[PDB]
Amino acid sequence: ARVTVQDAVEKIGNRFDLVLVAARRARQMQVGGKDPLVPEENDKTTVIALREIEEGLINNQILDVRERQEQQEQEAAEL
Amino acid sequence: TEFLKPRLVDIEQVSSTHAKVTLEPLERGFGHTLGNALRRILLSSMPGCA
Amino acid sequence: TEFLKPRLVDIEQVSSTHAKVTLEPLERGFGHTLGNALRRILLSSMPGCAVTEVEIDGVLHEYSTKEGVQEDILEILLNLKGLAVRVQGKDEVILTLNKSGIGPVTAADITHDGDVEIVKPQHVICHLTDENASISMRIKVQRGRGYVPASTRIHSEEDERPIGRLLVDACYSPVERIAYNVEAARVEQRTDLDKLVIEMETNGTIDPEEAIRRAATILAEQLEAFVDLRDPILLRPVDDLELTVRSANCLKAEAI
Amino acid sequence: QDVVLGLYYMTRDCVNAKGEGMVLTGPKEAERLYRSGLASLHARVKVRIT
Amino acid sequence: MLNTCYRILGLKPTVIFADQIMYTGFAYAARSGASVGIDDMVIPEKKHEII
Amino acid sequence: KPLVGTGMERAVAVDSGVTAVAKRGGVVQYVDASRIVIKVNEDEMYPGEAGIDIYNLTKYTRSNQNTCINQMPCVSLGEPVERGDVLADGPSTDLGELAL
Amino acid sequence: GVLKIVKVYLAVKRRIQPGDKMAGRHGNKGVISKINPIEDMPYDENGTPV
Amino acid sequence: GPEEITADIPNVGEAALSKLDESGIVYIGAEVTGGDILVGKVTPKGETQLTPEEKLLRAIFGEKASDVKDSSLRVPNGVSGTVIDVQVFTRDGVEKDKRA
Amino acid sequence: EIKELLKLGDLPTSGQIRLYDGRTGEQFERPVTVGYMYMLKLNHLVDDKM
Repeated sequence: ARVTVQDAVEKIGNRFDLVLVAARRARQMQVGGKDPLVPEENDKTTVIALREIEEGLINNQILDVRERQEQQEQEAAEL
Repeated sequence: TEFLKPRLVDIEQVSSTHAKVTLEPLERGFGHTLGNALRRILLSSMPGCA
Repeated sequence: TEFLKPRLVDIEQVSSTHAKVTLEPLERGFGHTLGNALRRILLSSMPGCAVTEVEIDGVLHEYSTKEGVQEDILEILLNLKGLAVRVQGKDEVILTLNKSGIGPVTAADITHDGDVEIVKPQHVICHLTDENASISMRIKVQRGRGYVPASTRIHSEEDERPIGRLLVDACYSPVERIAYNVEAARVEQRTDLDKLVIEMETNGTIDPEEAIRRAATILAEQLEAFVDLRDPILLRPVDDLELTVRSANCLKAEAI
Repeated sequence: QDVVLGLYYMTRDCVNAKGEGMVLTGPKEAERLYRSGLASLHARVKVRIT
Repeated sequence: MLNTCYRILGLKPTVIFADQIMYTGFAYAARSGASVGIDDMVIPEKKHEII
Repeated sequence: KPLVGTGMERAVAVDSGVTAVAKRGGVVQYVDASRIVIKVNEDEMYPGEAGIDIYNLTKYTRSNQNTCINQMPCVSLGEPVERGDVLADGPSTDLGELAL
Repeated sequence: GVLKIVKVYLAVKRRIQPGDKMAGRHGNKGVISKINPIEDMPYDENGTPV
Repeated sequence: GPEEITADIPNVGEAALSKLDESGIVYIGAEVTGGDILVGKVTPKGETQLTPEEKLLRAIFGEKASDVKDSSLRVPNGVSGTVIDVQVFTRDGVEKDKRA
Repeated sequence: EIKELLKLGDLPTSGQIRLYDGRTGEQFERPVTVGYMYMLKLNHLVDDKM
């Protein structure tokens, strides 16, 4: 999380794919206003979205499953 | 004479025989005054049985 | 238990600035504990008096000169740092120095108060060389501890001092040097006892018994954290209600 | 450069220093002996380790 | 010693162990007191006779 | 001043021209913080003029590198001064010795 | 085109600081890293600190 | 129009004018800090082009902006000094101020 | 000629005296070279660099 991100790069698999996932999750807690799954512990959004990944709560599919299923409820209430 | 007497803020107890004590804030030049005058007594003059 | 308490036994005065203080009896290992703890408190936590602000007439800043005065004002303002003044009653006195004629200006020219005692009355302040020249200054002596520079003082106090008040850095601490030794004093049963001979070099302003009595009180009270301690809508103006203008000639007429 | 000098001084060997041959029940009292002056830093002893 | 720690134990016990080496090397190099005087630069006694 | 020097400090300070050496020998008459007036000896006095040398010291002045130039007198009232003696220290001299 | 110039002379007083570069005559430069209090400096048997 | 060295500086407090004299130059002996005004100077402006919103703010409270624009010499930041000298040069025919 | 001048001032001819720690009061293990070096303050100040 804070000191080292070594434990997080096995839950995703790459140093380069960790940045493109954790910046997509921390974007949602910045401007989207979505709620964090972990305790906040007075942390910034970049450290929380890294901490969510290393406890297995955020993956690249989970950010794709929840974003696709959120549209299909907005694609119901309009029509 | 307006010295800053600290607050015993923390007693972090690891086990029933281990501890960490934090003490802040102190005047400068009083961390080593109180820290060393307590370490030399805890090592050399504490009474007990053996 | 089998402990023992020390005692103040001997205060040998070598000079007006040098002293020796013996503390006995101490047990083994307690000579270096009370020796080194009282060396750090006496060198940093003792009160004393020092010159803070100087105001000489006919002088705007410290980078100027004076007719007849041999030293520059940056050299006069650095001689007043070493002024040894013991103030008894108050916390802040203002002195006054006036001297006319050819000769060195010393500390024995200050018009003395009844409770202000100058320790070294031969401390050279200035040197007058012309016959018509006369110096005049109002020296402010305060009381504190530690060391406080003057660049803190302008950043703290936003008040407008008049142009002509030269500030001095204040080094209030009276103690200049201290060393100690741990010898052995003779006791007929307890042969394993020690003594503590604390040397103390300073200026005046401090009795060497009052220094160790005040150093061993700052230490004893810093161990107190170790032994015992382990309607908002009321005051608004009237135009925040969107009232009728026929009442705006009514409410103000009664001085509401 | 300065971390290696304090490491070379501490993990050194002396033939005649102090406390030669005494037996110690762990590393935690090899510091009680050094700080109270009863043993030297480089001095051959026997320590029960784990 | 730092490389043996990295291969058996990982990255997180290496960063902690590399700081505590720096805290213990700095502390006991000051407990000793190490200097250089003009007596530490020694000469062989037989320097004149070899020349 | 340096405690351990080399002997060549007194020749850098006088030859830099940043001090105020005495042109003629004599006795100091009036010292200020800004002006030195020396009364010339009779054997060194040319037979027309009054024989008084007057030196005006440069006070707190900016250098090229935005530092301070300040000359301070190092003689007292009523003492003899020979030719080539140092009357006023420069910015980084001490009684005519270079003190960096 | 210039009507009038005003030149104002300031006088600053700079003390030493952590970061100020000091050096000796033998090619041994360096920067100040800390300004340590008096009672923490090493002292000899007469009491005069370094 | 000619620029002028004045103390009447627009859109600034009365404590910022507490170090300048009547002519607009700092006192010899003043202890200045970063940001403080040393010499008060203004230039004449052109005609400002108002925005649609700022055309309303002036038309509500009523503060007009004159033909005067602040370009006074201030102390460079990070410097805290003491004014020891002021030199004023003036072109021939131009009238001198009360401090010149 | 330096070691004869150190005898005239009653100082050790090695040039190394015994220093004590200022914070813990302990004596350093080896004697430390103490003397008077003439130090300069160069024109690279941290007020101009930052």
